[PDB]
Amino acid sequence: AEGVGNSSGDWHCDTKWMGDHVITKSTRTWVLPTYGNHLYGPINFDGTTGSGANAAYAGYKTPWGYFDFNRFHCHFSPRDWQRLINNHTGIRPKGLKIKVFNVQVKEVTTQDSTKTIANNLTSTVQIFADENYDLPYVLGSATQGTFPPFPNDVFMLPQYAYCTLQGNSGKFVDRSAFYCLEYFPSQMLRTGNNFEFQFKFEEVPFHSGWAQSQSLDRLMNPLLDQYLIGDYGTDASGNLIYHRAGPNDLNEFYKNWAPAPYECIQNINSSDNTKNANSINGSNSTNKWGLQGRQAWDAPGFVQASTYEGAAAGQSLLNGVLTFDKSSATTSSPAATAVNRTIEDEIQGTNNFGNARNNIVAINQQTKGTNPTTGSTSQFETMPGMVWSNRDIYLQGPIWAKIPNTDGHFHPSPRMGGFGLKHPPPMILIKNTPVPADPPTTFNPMPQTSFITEYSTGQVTVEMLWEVQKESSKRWNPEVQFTSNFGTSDPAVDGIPFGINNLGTYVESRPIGTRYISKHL
Amino acid sequence: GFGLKHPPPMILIKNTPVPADPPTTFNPMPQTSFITEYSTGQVTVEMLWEVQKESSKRWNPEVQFTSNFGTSDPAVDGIPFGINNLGTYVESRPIGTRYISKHL
Amino acid sequence: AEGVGNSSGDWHCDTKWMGDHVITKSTRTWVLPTYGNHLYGPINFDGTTGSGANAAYAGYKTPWGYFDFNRFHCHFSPRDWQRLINNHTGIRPKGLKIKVFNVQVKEVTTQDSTKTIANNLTSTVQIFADENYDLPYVLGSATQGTFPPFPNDVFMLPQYAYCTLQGNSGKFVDRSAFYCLEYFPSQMLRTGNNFEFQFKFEEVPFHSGWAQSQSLDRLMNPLLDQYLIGDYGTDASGNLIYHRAGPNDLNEFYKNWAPAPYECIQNINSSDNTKNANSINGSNSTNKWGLQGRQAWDAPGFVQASTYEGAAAGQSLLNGVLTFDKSSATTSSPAATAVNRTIEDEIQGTNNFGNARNNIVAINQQTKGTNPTTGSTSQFETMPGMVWSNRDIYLQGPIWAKIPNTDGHFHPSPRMGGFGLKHPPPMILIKNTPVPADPPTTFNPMPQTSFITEYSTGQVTVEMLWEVQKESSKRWNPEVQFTSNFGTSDPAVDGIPFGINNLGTYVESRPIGTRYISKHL
Amino acid sequence: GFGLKHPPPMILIKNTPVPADPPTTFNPMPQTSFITEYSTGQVTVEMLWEVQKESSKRWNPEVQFTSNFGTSDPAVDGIPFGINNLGTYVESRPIGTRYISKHL
Repeated sequence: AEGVGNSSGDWHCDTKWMGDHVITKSTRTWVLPTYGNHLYGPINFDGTTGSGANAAYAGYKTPWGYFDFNRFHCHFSPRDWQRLINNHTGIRPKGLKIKVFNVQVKEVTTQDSTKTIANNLTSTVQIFADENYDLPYVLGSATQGTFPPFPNDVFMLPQYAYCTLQGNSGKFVDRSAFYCLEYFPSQMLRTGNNFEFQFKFEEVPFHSGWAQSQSLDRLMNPLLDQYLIGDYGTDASGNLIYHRAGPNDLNEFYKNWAPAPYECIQNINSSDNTKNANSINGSNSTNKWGLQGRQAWDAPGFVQASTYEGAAAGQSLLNGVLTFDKSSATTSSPAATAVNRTIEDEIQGTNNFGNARNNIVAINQQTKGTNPTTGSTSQFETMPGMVWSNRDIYLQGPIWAKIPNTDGHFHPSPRMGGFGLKHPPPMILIKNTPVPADPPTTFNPMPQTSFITEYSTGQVTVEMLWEVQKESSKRWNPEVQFTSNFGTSDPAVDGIPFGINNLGTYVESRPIGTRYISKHL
Repeated sequence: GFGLKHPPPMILIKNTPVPADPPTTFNPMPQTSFITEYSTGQVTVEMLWEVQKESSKRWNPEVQFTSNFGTSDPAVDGIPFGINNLGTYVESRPIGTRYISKHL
Repeated sequence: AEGVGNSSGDWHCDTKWMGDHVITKSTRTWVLPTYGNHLYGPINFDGTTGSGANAAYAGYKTPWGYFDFNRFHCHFSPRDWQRLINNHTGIRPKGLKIKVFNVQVKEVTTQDSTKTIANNLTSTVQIFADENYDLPYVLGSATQGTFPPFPNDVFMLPQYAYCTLQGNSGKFVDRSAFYCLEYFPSQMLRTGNNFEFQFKFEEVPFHSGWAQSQSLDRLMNPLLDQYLIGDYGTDASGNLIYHRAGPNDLNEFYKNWAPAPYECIQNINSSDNTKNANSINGSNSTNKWGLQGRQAWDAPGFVQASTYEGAAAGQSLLNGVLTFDKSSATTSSPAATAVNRTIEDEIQGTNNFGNARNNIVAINQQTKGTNPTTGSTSQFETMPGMVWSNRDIYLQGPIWAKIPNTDGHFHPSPRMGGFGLKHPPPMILIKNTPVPADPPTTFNPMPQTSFITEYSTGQVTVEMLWEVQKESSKRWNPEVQFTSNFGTSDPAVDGIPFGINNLGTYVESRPIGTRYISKHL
Repeated sequence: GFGLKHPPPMILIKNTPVPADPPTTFNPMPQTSFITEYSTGQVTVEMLWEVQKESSKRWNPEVQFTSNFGTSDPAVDGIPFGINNLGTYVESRPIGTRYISKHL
């Protein structure tokens, strides 16, 4: 609204702990290139070559671009995260505000000698938030493009594309869709204008932030013995023999609850070289689920315990655990020293080890002459009276995901992590309006393909409102908490962990989960 | 369809018995001889339905249910979804409810 | 509503002349058979045999039946009609009421020895009037089935069928329609019930009931001569010569208005045998208009003067004039003595004789050496500044017709006669509900085809409200009027004209038009 | 379409001339030398339409406009009624307004 000289907004970054709720606020700077020369392309990859038939897709490209702010480390700093996870046992989102301002548009002029960048005063950007969820929602796929961890750096908004249904060999069909984005109302921003937006989340259950100090197989008073009786075998004559379950053997007890379902996942030992087999194929050893005549990876799949206390060090599941990069990088095949590989030991109480494959069930019907025989099961799914714990929310992982709109869903939670939502925060799209190059003198009915090269930039702020649970636990001895144990670091090379290294990049040392507090089942 | 805890109740009907002429003297047994009869009448049913009308912004036109049959001889089959030659009513092809594309 | 003993209505027949408006009222008795055993058939006739390819049709039959009250002689009597057309110069409908009552249902029982008819007390008829014009409207086709002229006789309601679009050889196509009539709300009538209905017409122009005593070619003061000048030819040198139109020749005058358009119609002399050619073919000599690859008769077509004063007696157009029967009869090819053949002499002022073919127009462009040449035209259509008069409404002809619902129409009036209407009186349908015969003991999922034979009967009354114009004309000498000139009649044979003959039939002697009053252009 | 006595008026636009540097001394002739320029901007149009919704009691299903194209290669034509490979917008087939059967 206000003229060129006045500023349309000011920097705000703070986190204040008010009580049962906390408010985080942050501001960053972005840059928006002009994508595709203002053209919608179709895109496809047929399964004829390269990866294979399972990789086929079909969809469109768009000149528009969008903000993806969904990860935790956008809204917290390694210190403030620590402050959260040691004291507080749960968190859920409440509402959020988002504002973009101080837009300015610049124009590039190439002489082939050098490039010239001259600030254009009159030109606009188009921005709108989609309330009705009419566009395909591409957030929640854990793609790159999210805000940088560290507030100083400048990031580049990603292009917006989507995948529709496909026939064989990646061709369109009747059900296929095409979404013209200019058909949506928007708001044109010129320097001196600002875009404000408001949202409030639906009610969701607190994420459990406590590690658990008991197990299911021991829920019992170890000094006593049950009043239920159980069958210890048969006599040599065929009579039935009874036995009572005492403290001498605690595996006999009849028990009320059962552990989680599972699907056997192959195990792999990251640190210890001598455990793994030689030259296993990652693609052929992975659990898959097929759909529509083709089959895609199932990963991570339903959560399983990576390792249990007492197991060999470095034990882990194959593609069953999330993995992150020390710092944002485009490398396709990073080295092992550049990756943070999470492990789940906090759920080992309820959830079985992934590859254990212990469960046993009876495969035949006894009678005179035939002995009862049992066998292990490679997959064991849900039945009444089971309990399980969801995967943890890492500092580096996604905040939420959009529950697909379908007839039915079973205990919706994202298998990667976070809060499943019916209505998630809407997706905010932006583009910079086209400015045509000088037209010819005479009338040409064709459309105009020649444009002035330009890009935009500005600031964006995001304000989150979080709701936390503070607890009182009466255990006597001190709990474990998250602390920084690194011995020393040379500023000539790596700098401080969780701090800018020598070359100016920001590095995230080690992954951080939320369960450090022991709480009994 | 719709699973229901309490569905519409089940409505039962019968036509009361009319006994045939009894014997003169008292017989304690029950009476098995009846007058043959049947009943008839009309019944009406009034349903109230709740629907959702939508707004989808896709650009290109959706598929919809249309009648493509080329031609029909009234000497044999009559019009599809219409009474054929012999007076029977014929339902040509099955009809589902999902013709509108909506993204996941 | 009331019980069996009381009567549901009483007889009303009267005509009262109140003023500028008149009210007619009448009551008749009907009988409704059970059609088609309560079944919808399809019906078609392919053009392979018999008449030819032009006769093909496709449609459905229905158990329903309907009242057609549209003709004039239902609502008037030959006396009351006379009273109308001599005094009054115009009439239009205003509104109407219709009521049906005293229904009673009877059942036939055949022993093969004899038939037994026993009154059923409990059974109903279904009747509804269609407001929204959803059904095909089959009135206005001048089909039989209308109420009898004479109130004593009992008539039989016609079955209801309709014709949809057709492919080649009389087959259905995509656009074809099927109308289930039970899908309409109705009213069940049992003895002691009555059905009442109310309607009011749209505004329409009075029908002109006057014959015209002038002509177009003489609109002029015969004693004078015009101040306009006109070209009488050219000199021998090529100069132009002028002439003024005087009383000596009145065909020269420049004139403001022009007579009606026409299409040449073949002439035929009904009474005089010696005029007509031998063995002409009626089908091949008739004007036709083709549609949808086939061609149907155009008759009567736009009105033309049957004969003009001075022409030979018995002169008439071929299929250009309506024709009626002395009495209702089913004969396919009646004798000439049984038919009333109307003639149009009252319009001879504006409308040209049908077969005259007088008009002349110039076919070439003159110059030195070439003489101007002209030729007669066999068809001459509308141009600005024309006047014409519509066909007369006979006592025996239809009252109204429904203007088809289309983008455009030119001066809608029915070519047969009467009042064109956007919304005509709705069509009233009735059927007698089915009563099933004794079912089998065990359950059969099939539908039940076995019914009890029955028919219904009762009375129906119709009350019309008409609006008339009474006039004042100052001509001195007495006008012609409609009078009964028949010399004598033997009651042993024909009885009185317009009265029941020997055998009990009602006979309508001669056709009666509405234009007996002379009124100048 | 719709014939009109008074149609929507015709909206005209031009960009005013800016003269190039004049000579020093006075020249009574008019000035033919101008600065080359062009203009651009946005325009919006808001229409208000009046429609008729109907009730027809025919039993069997009507024909309606649906998209029957079997398949399309995004490498060439893209989706019908959608941008093809090269960025142009293509209108597949003509569309009239009469799909509803209604008796004369």
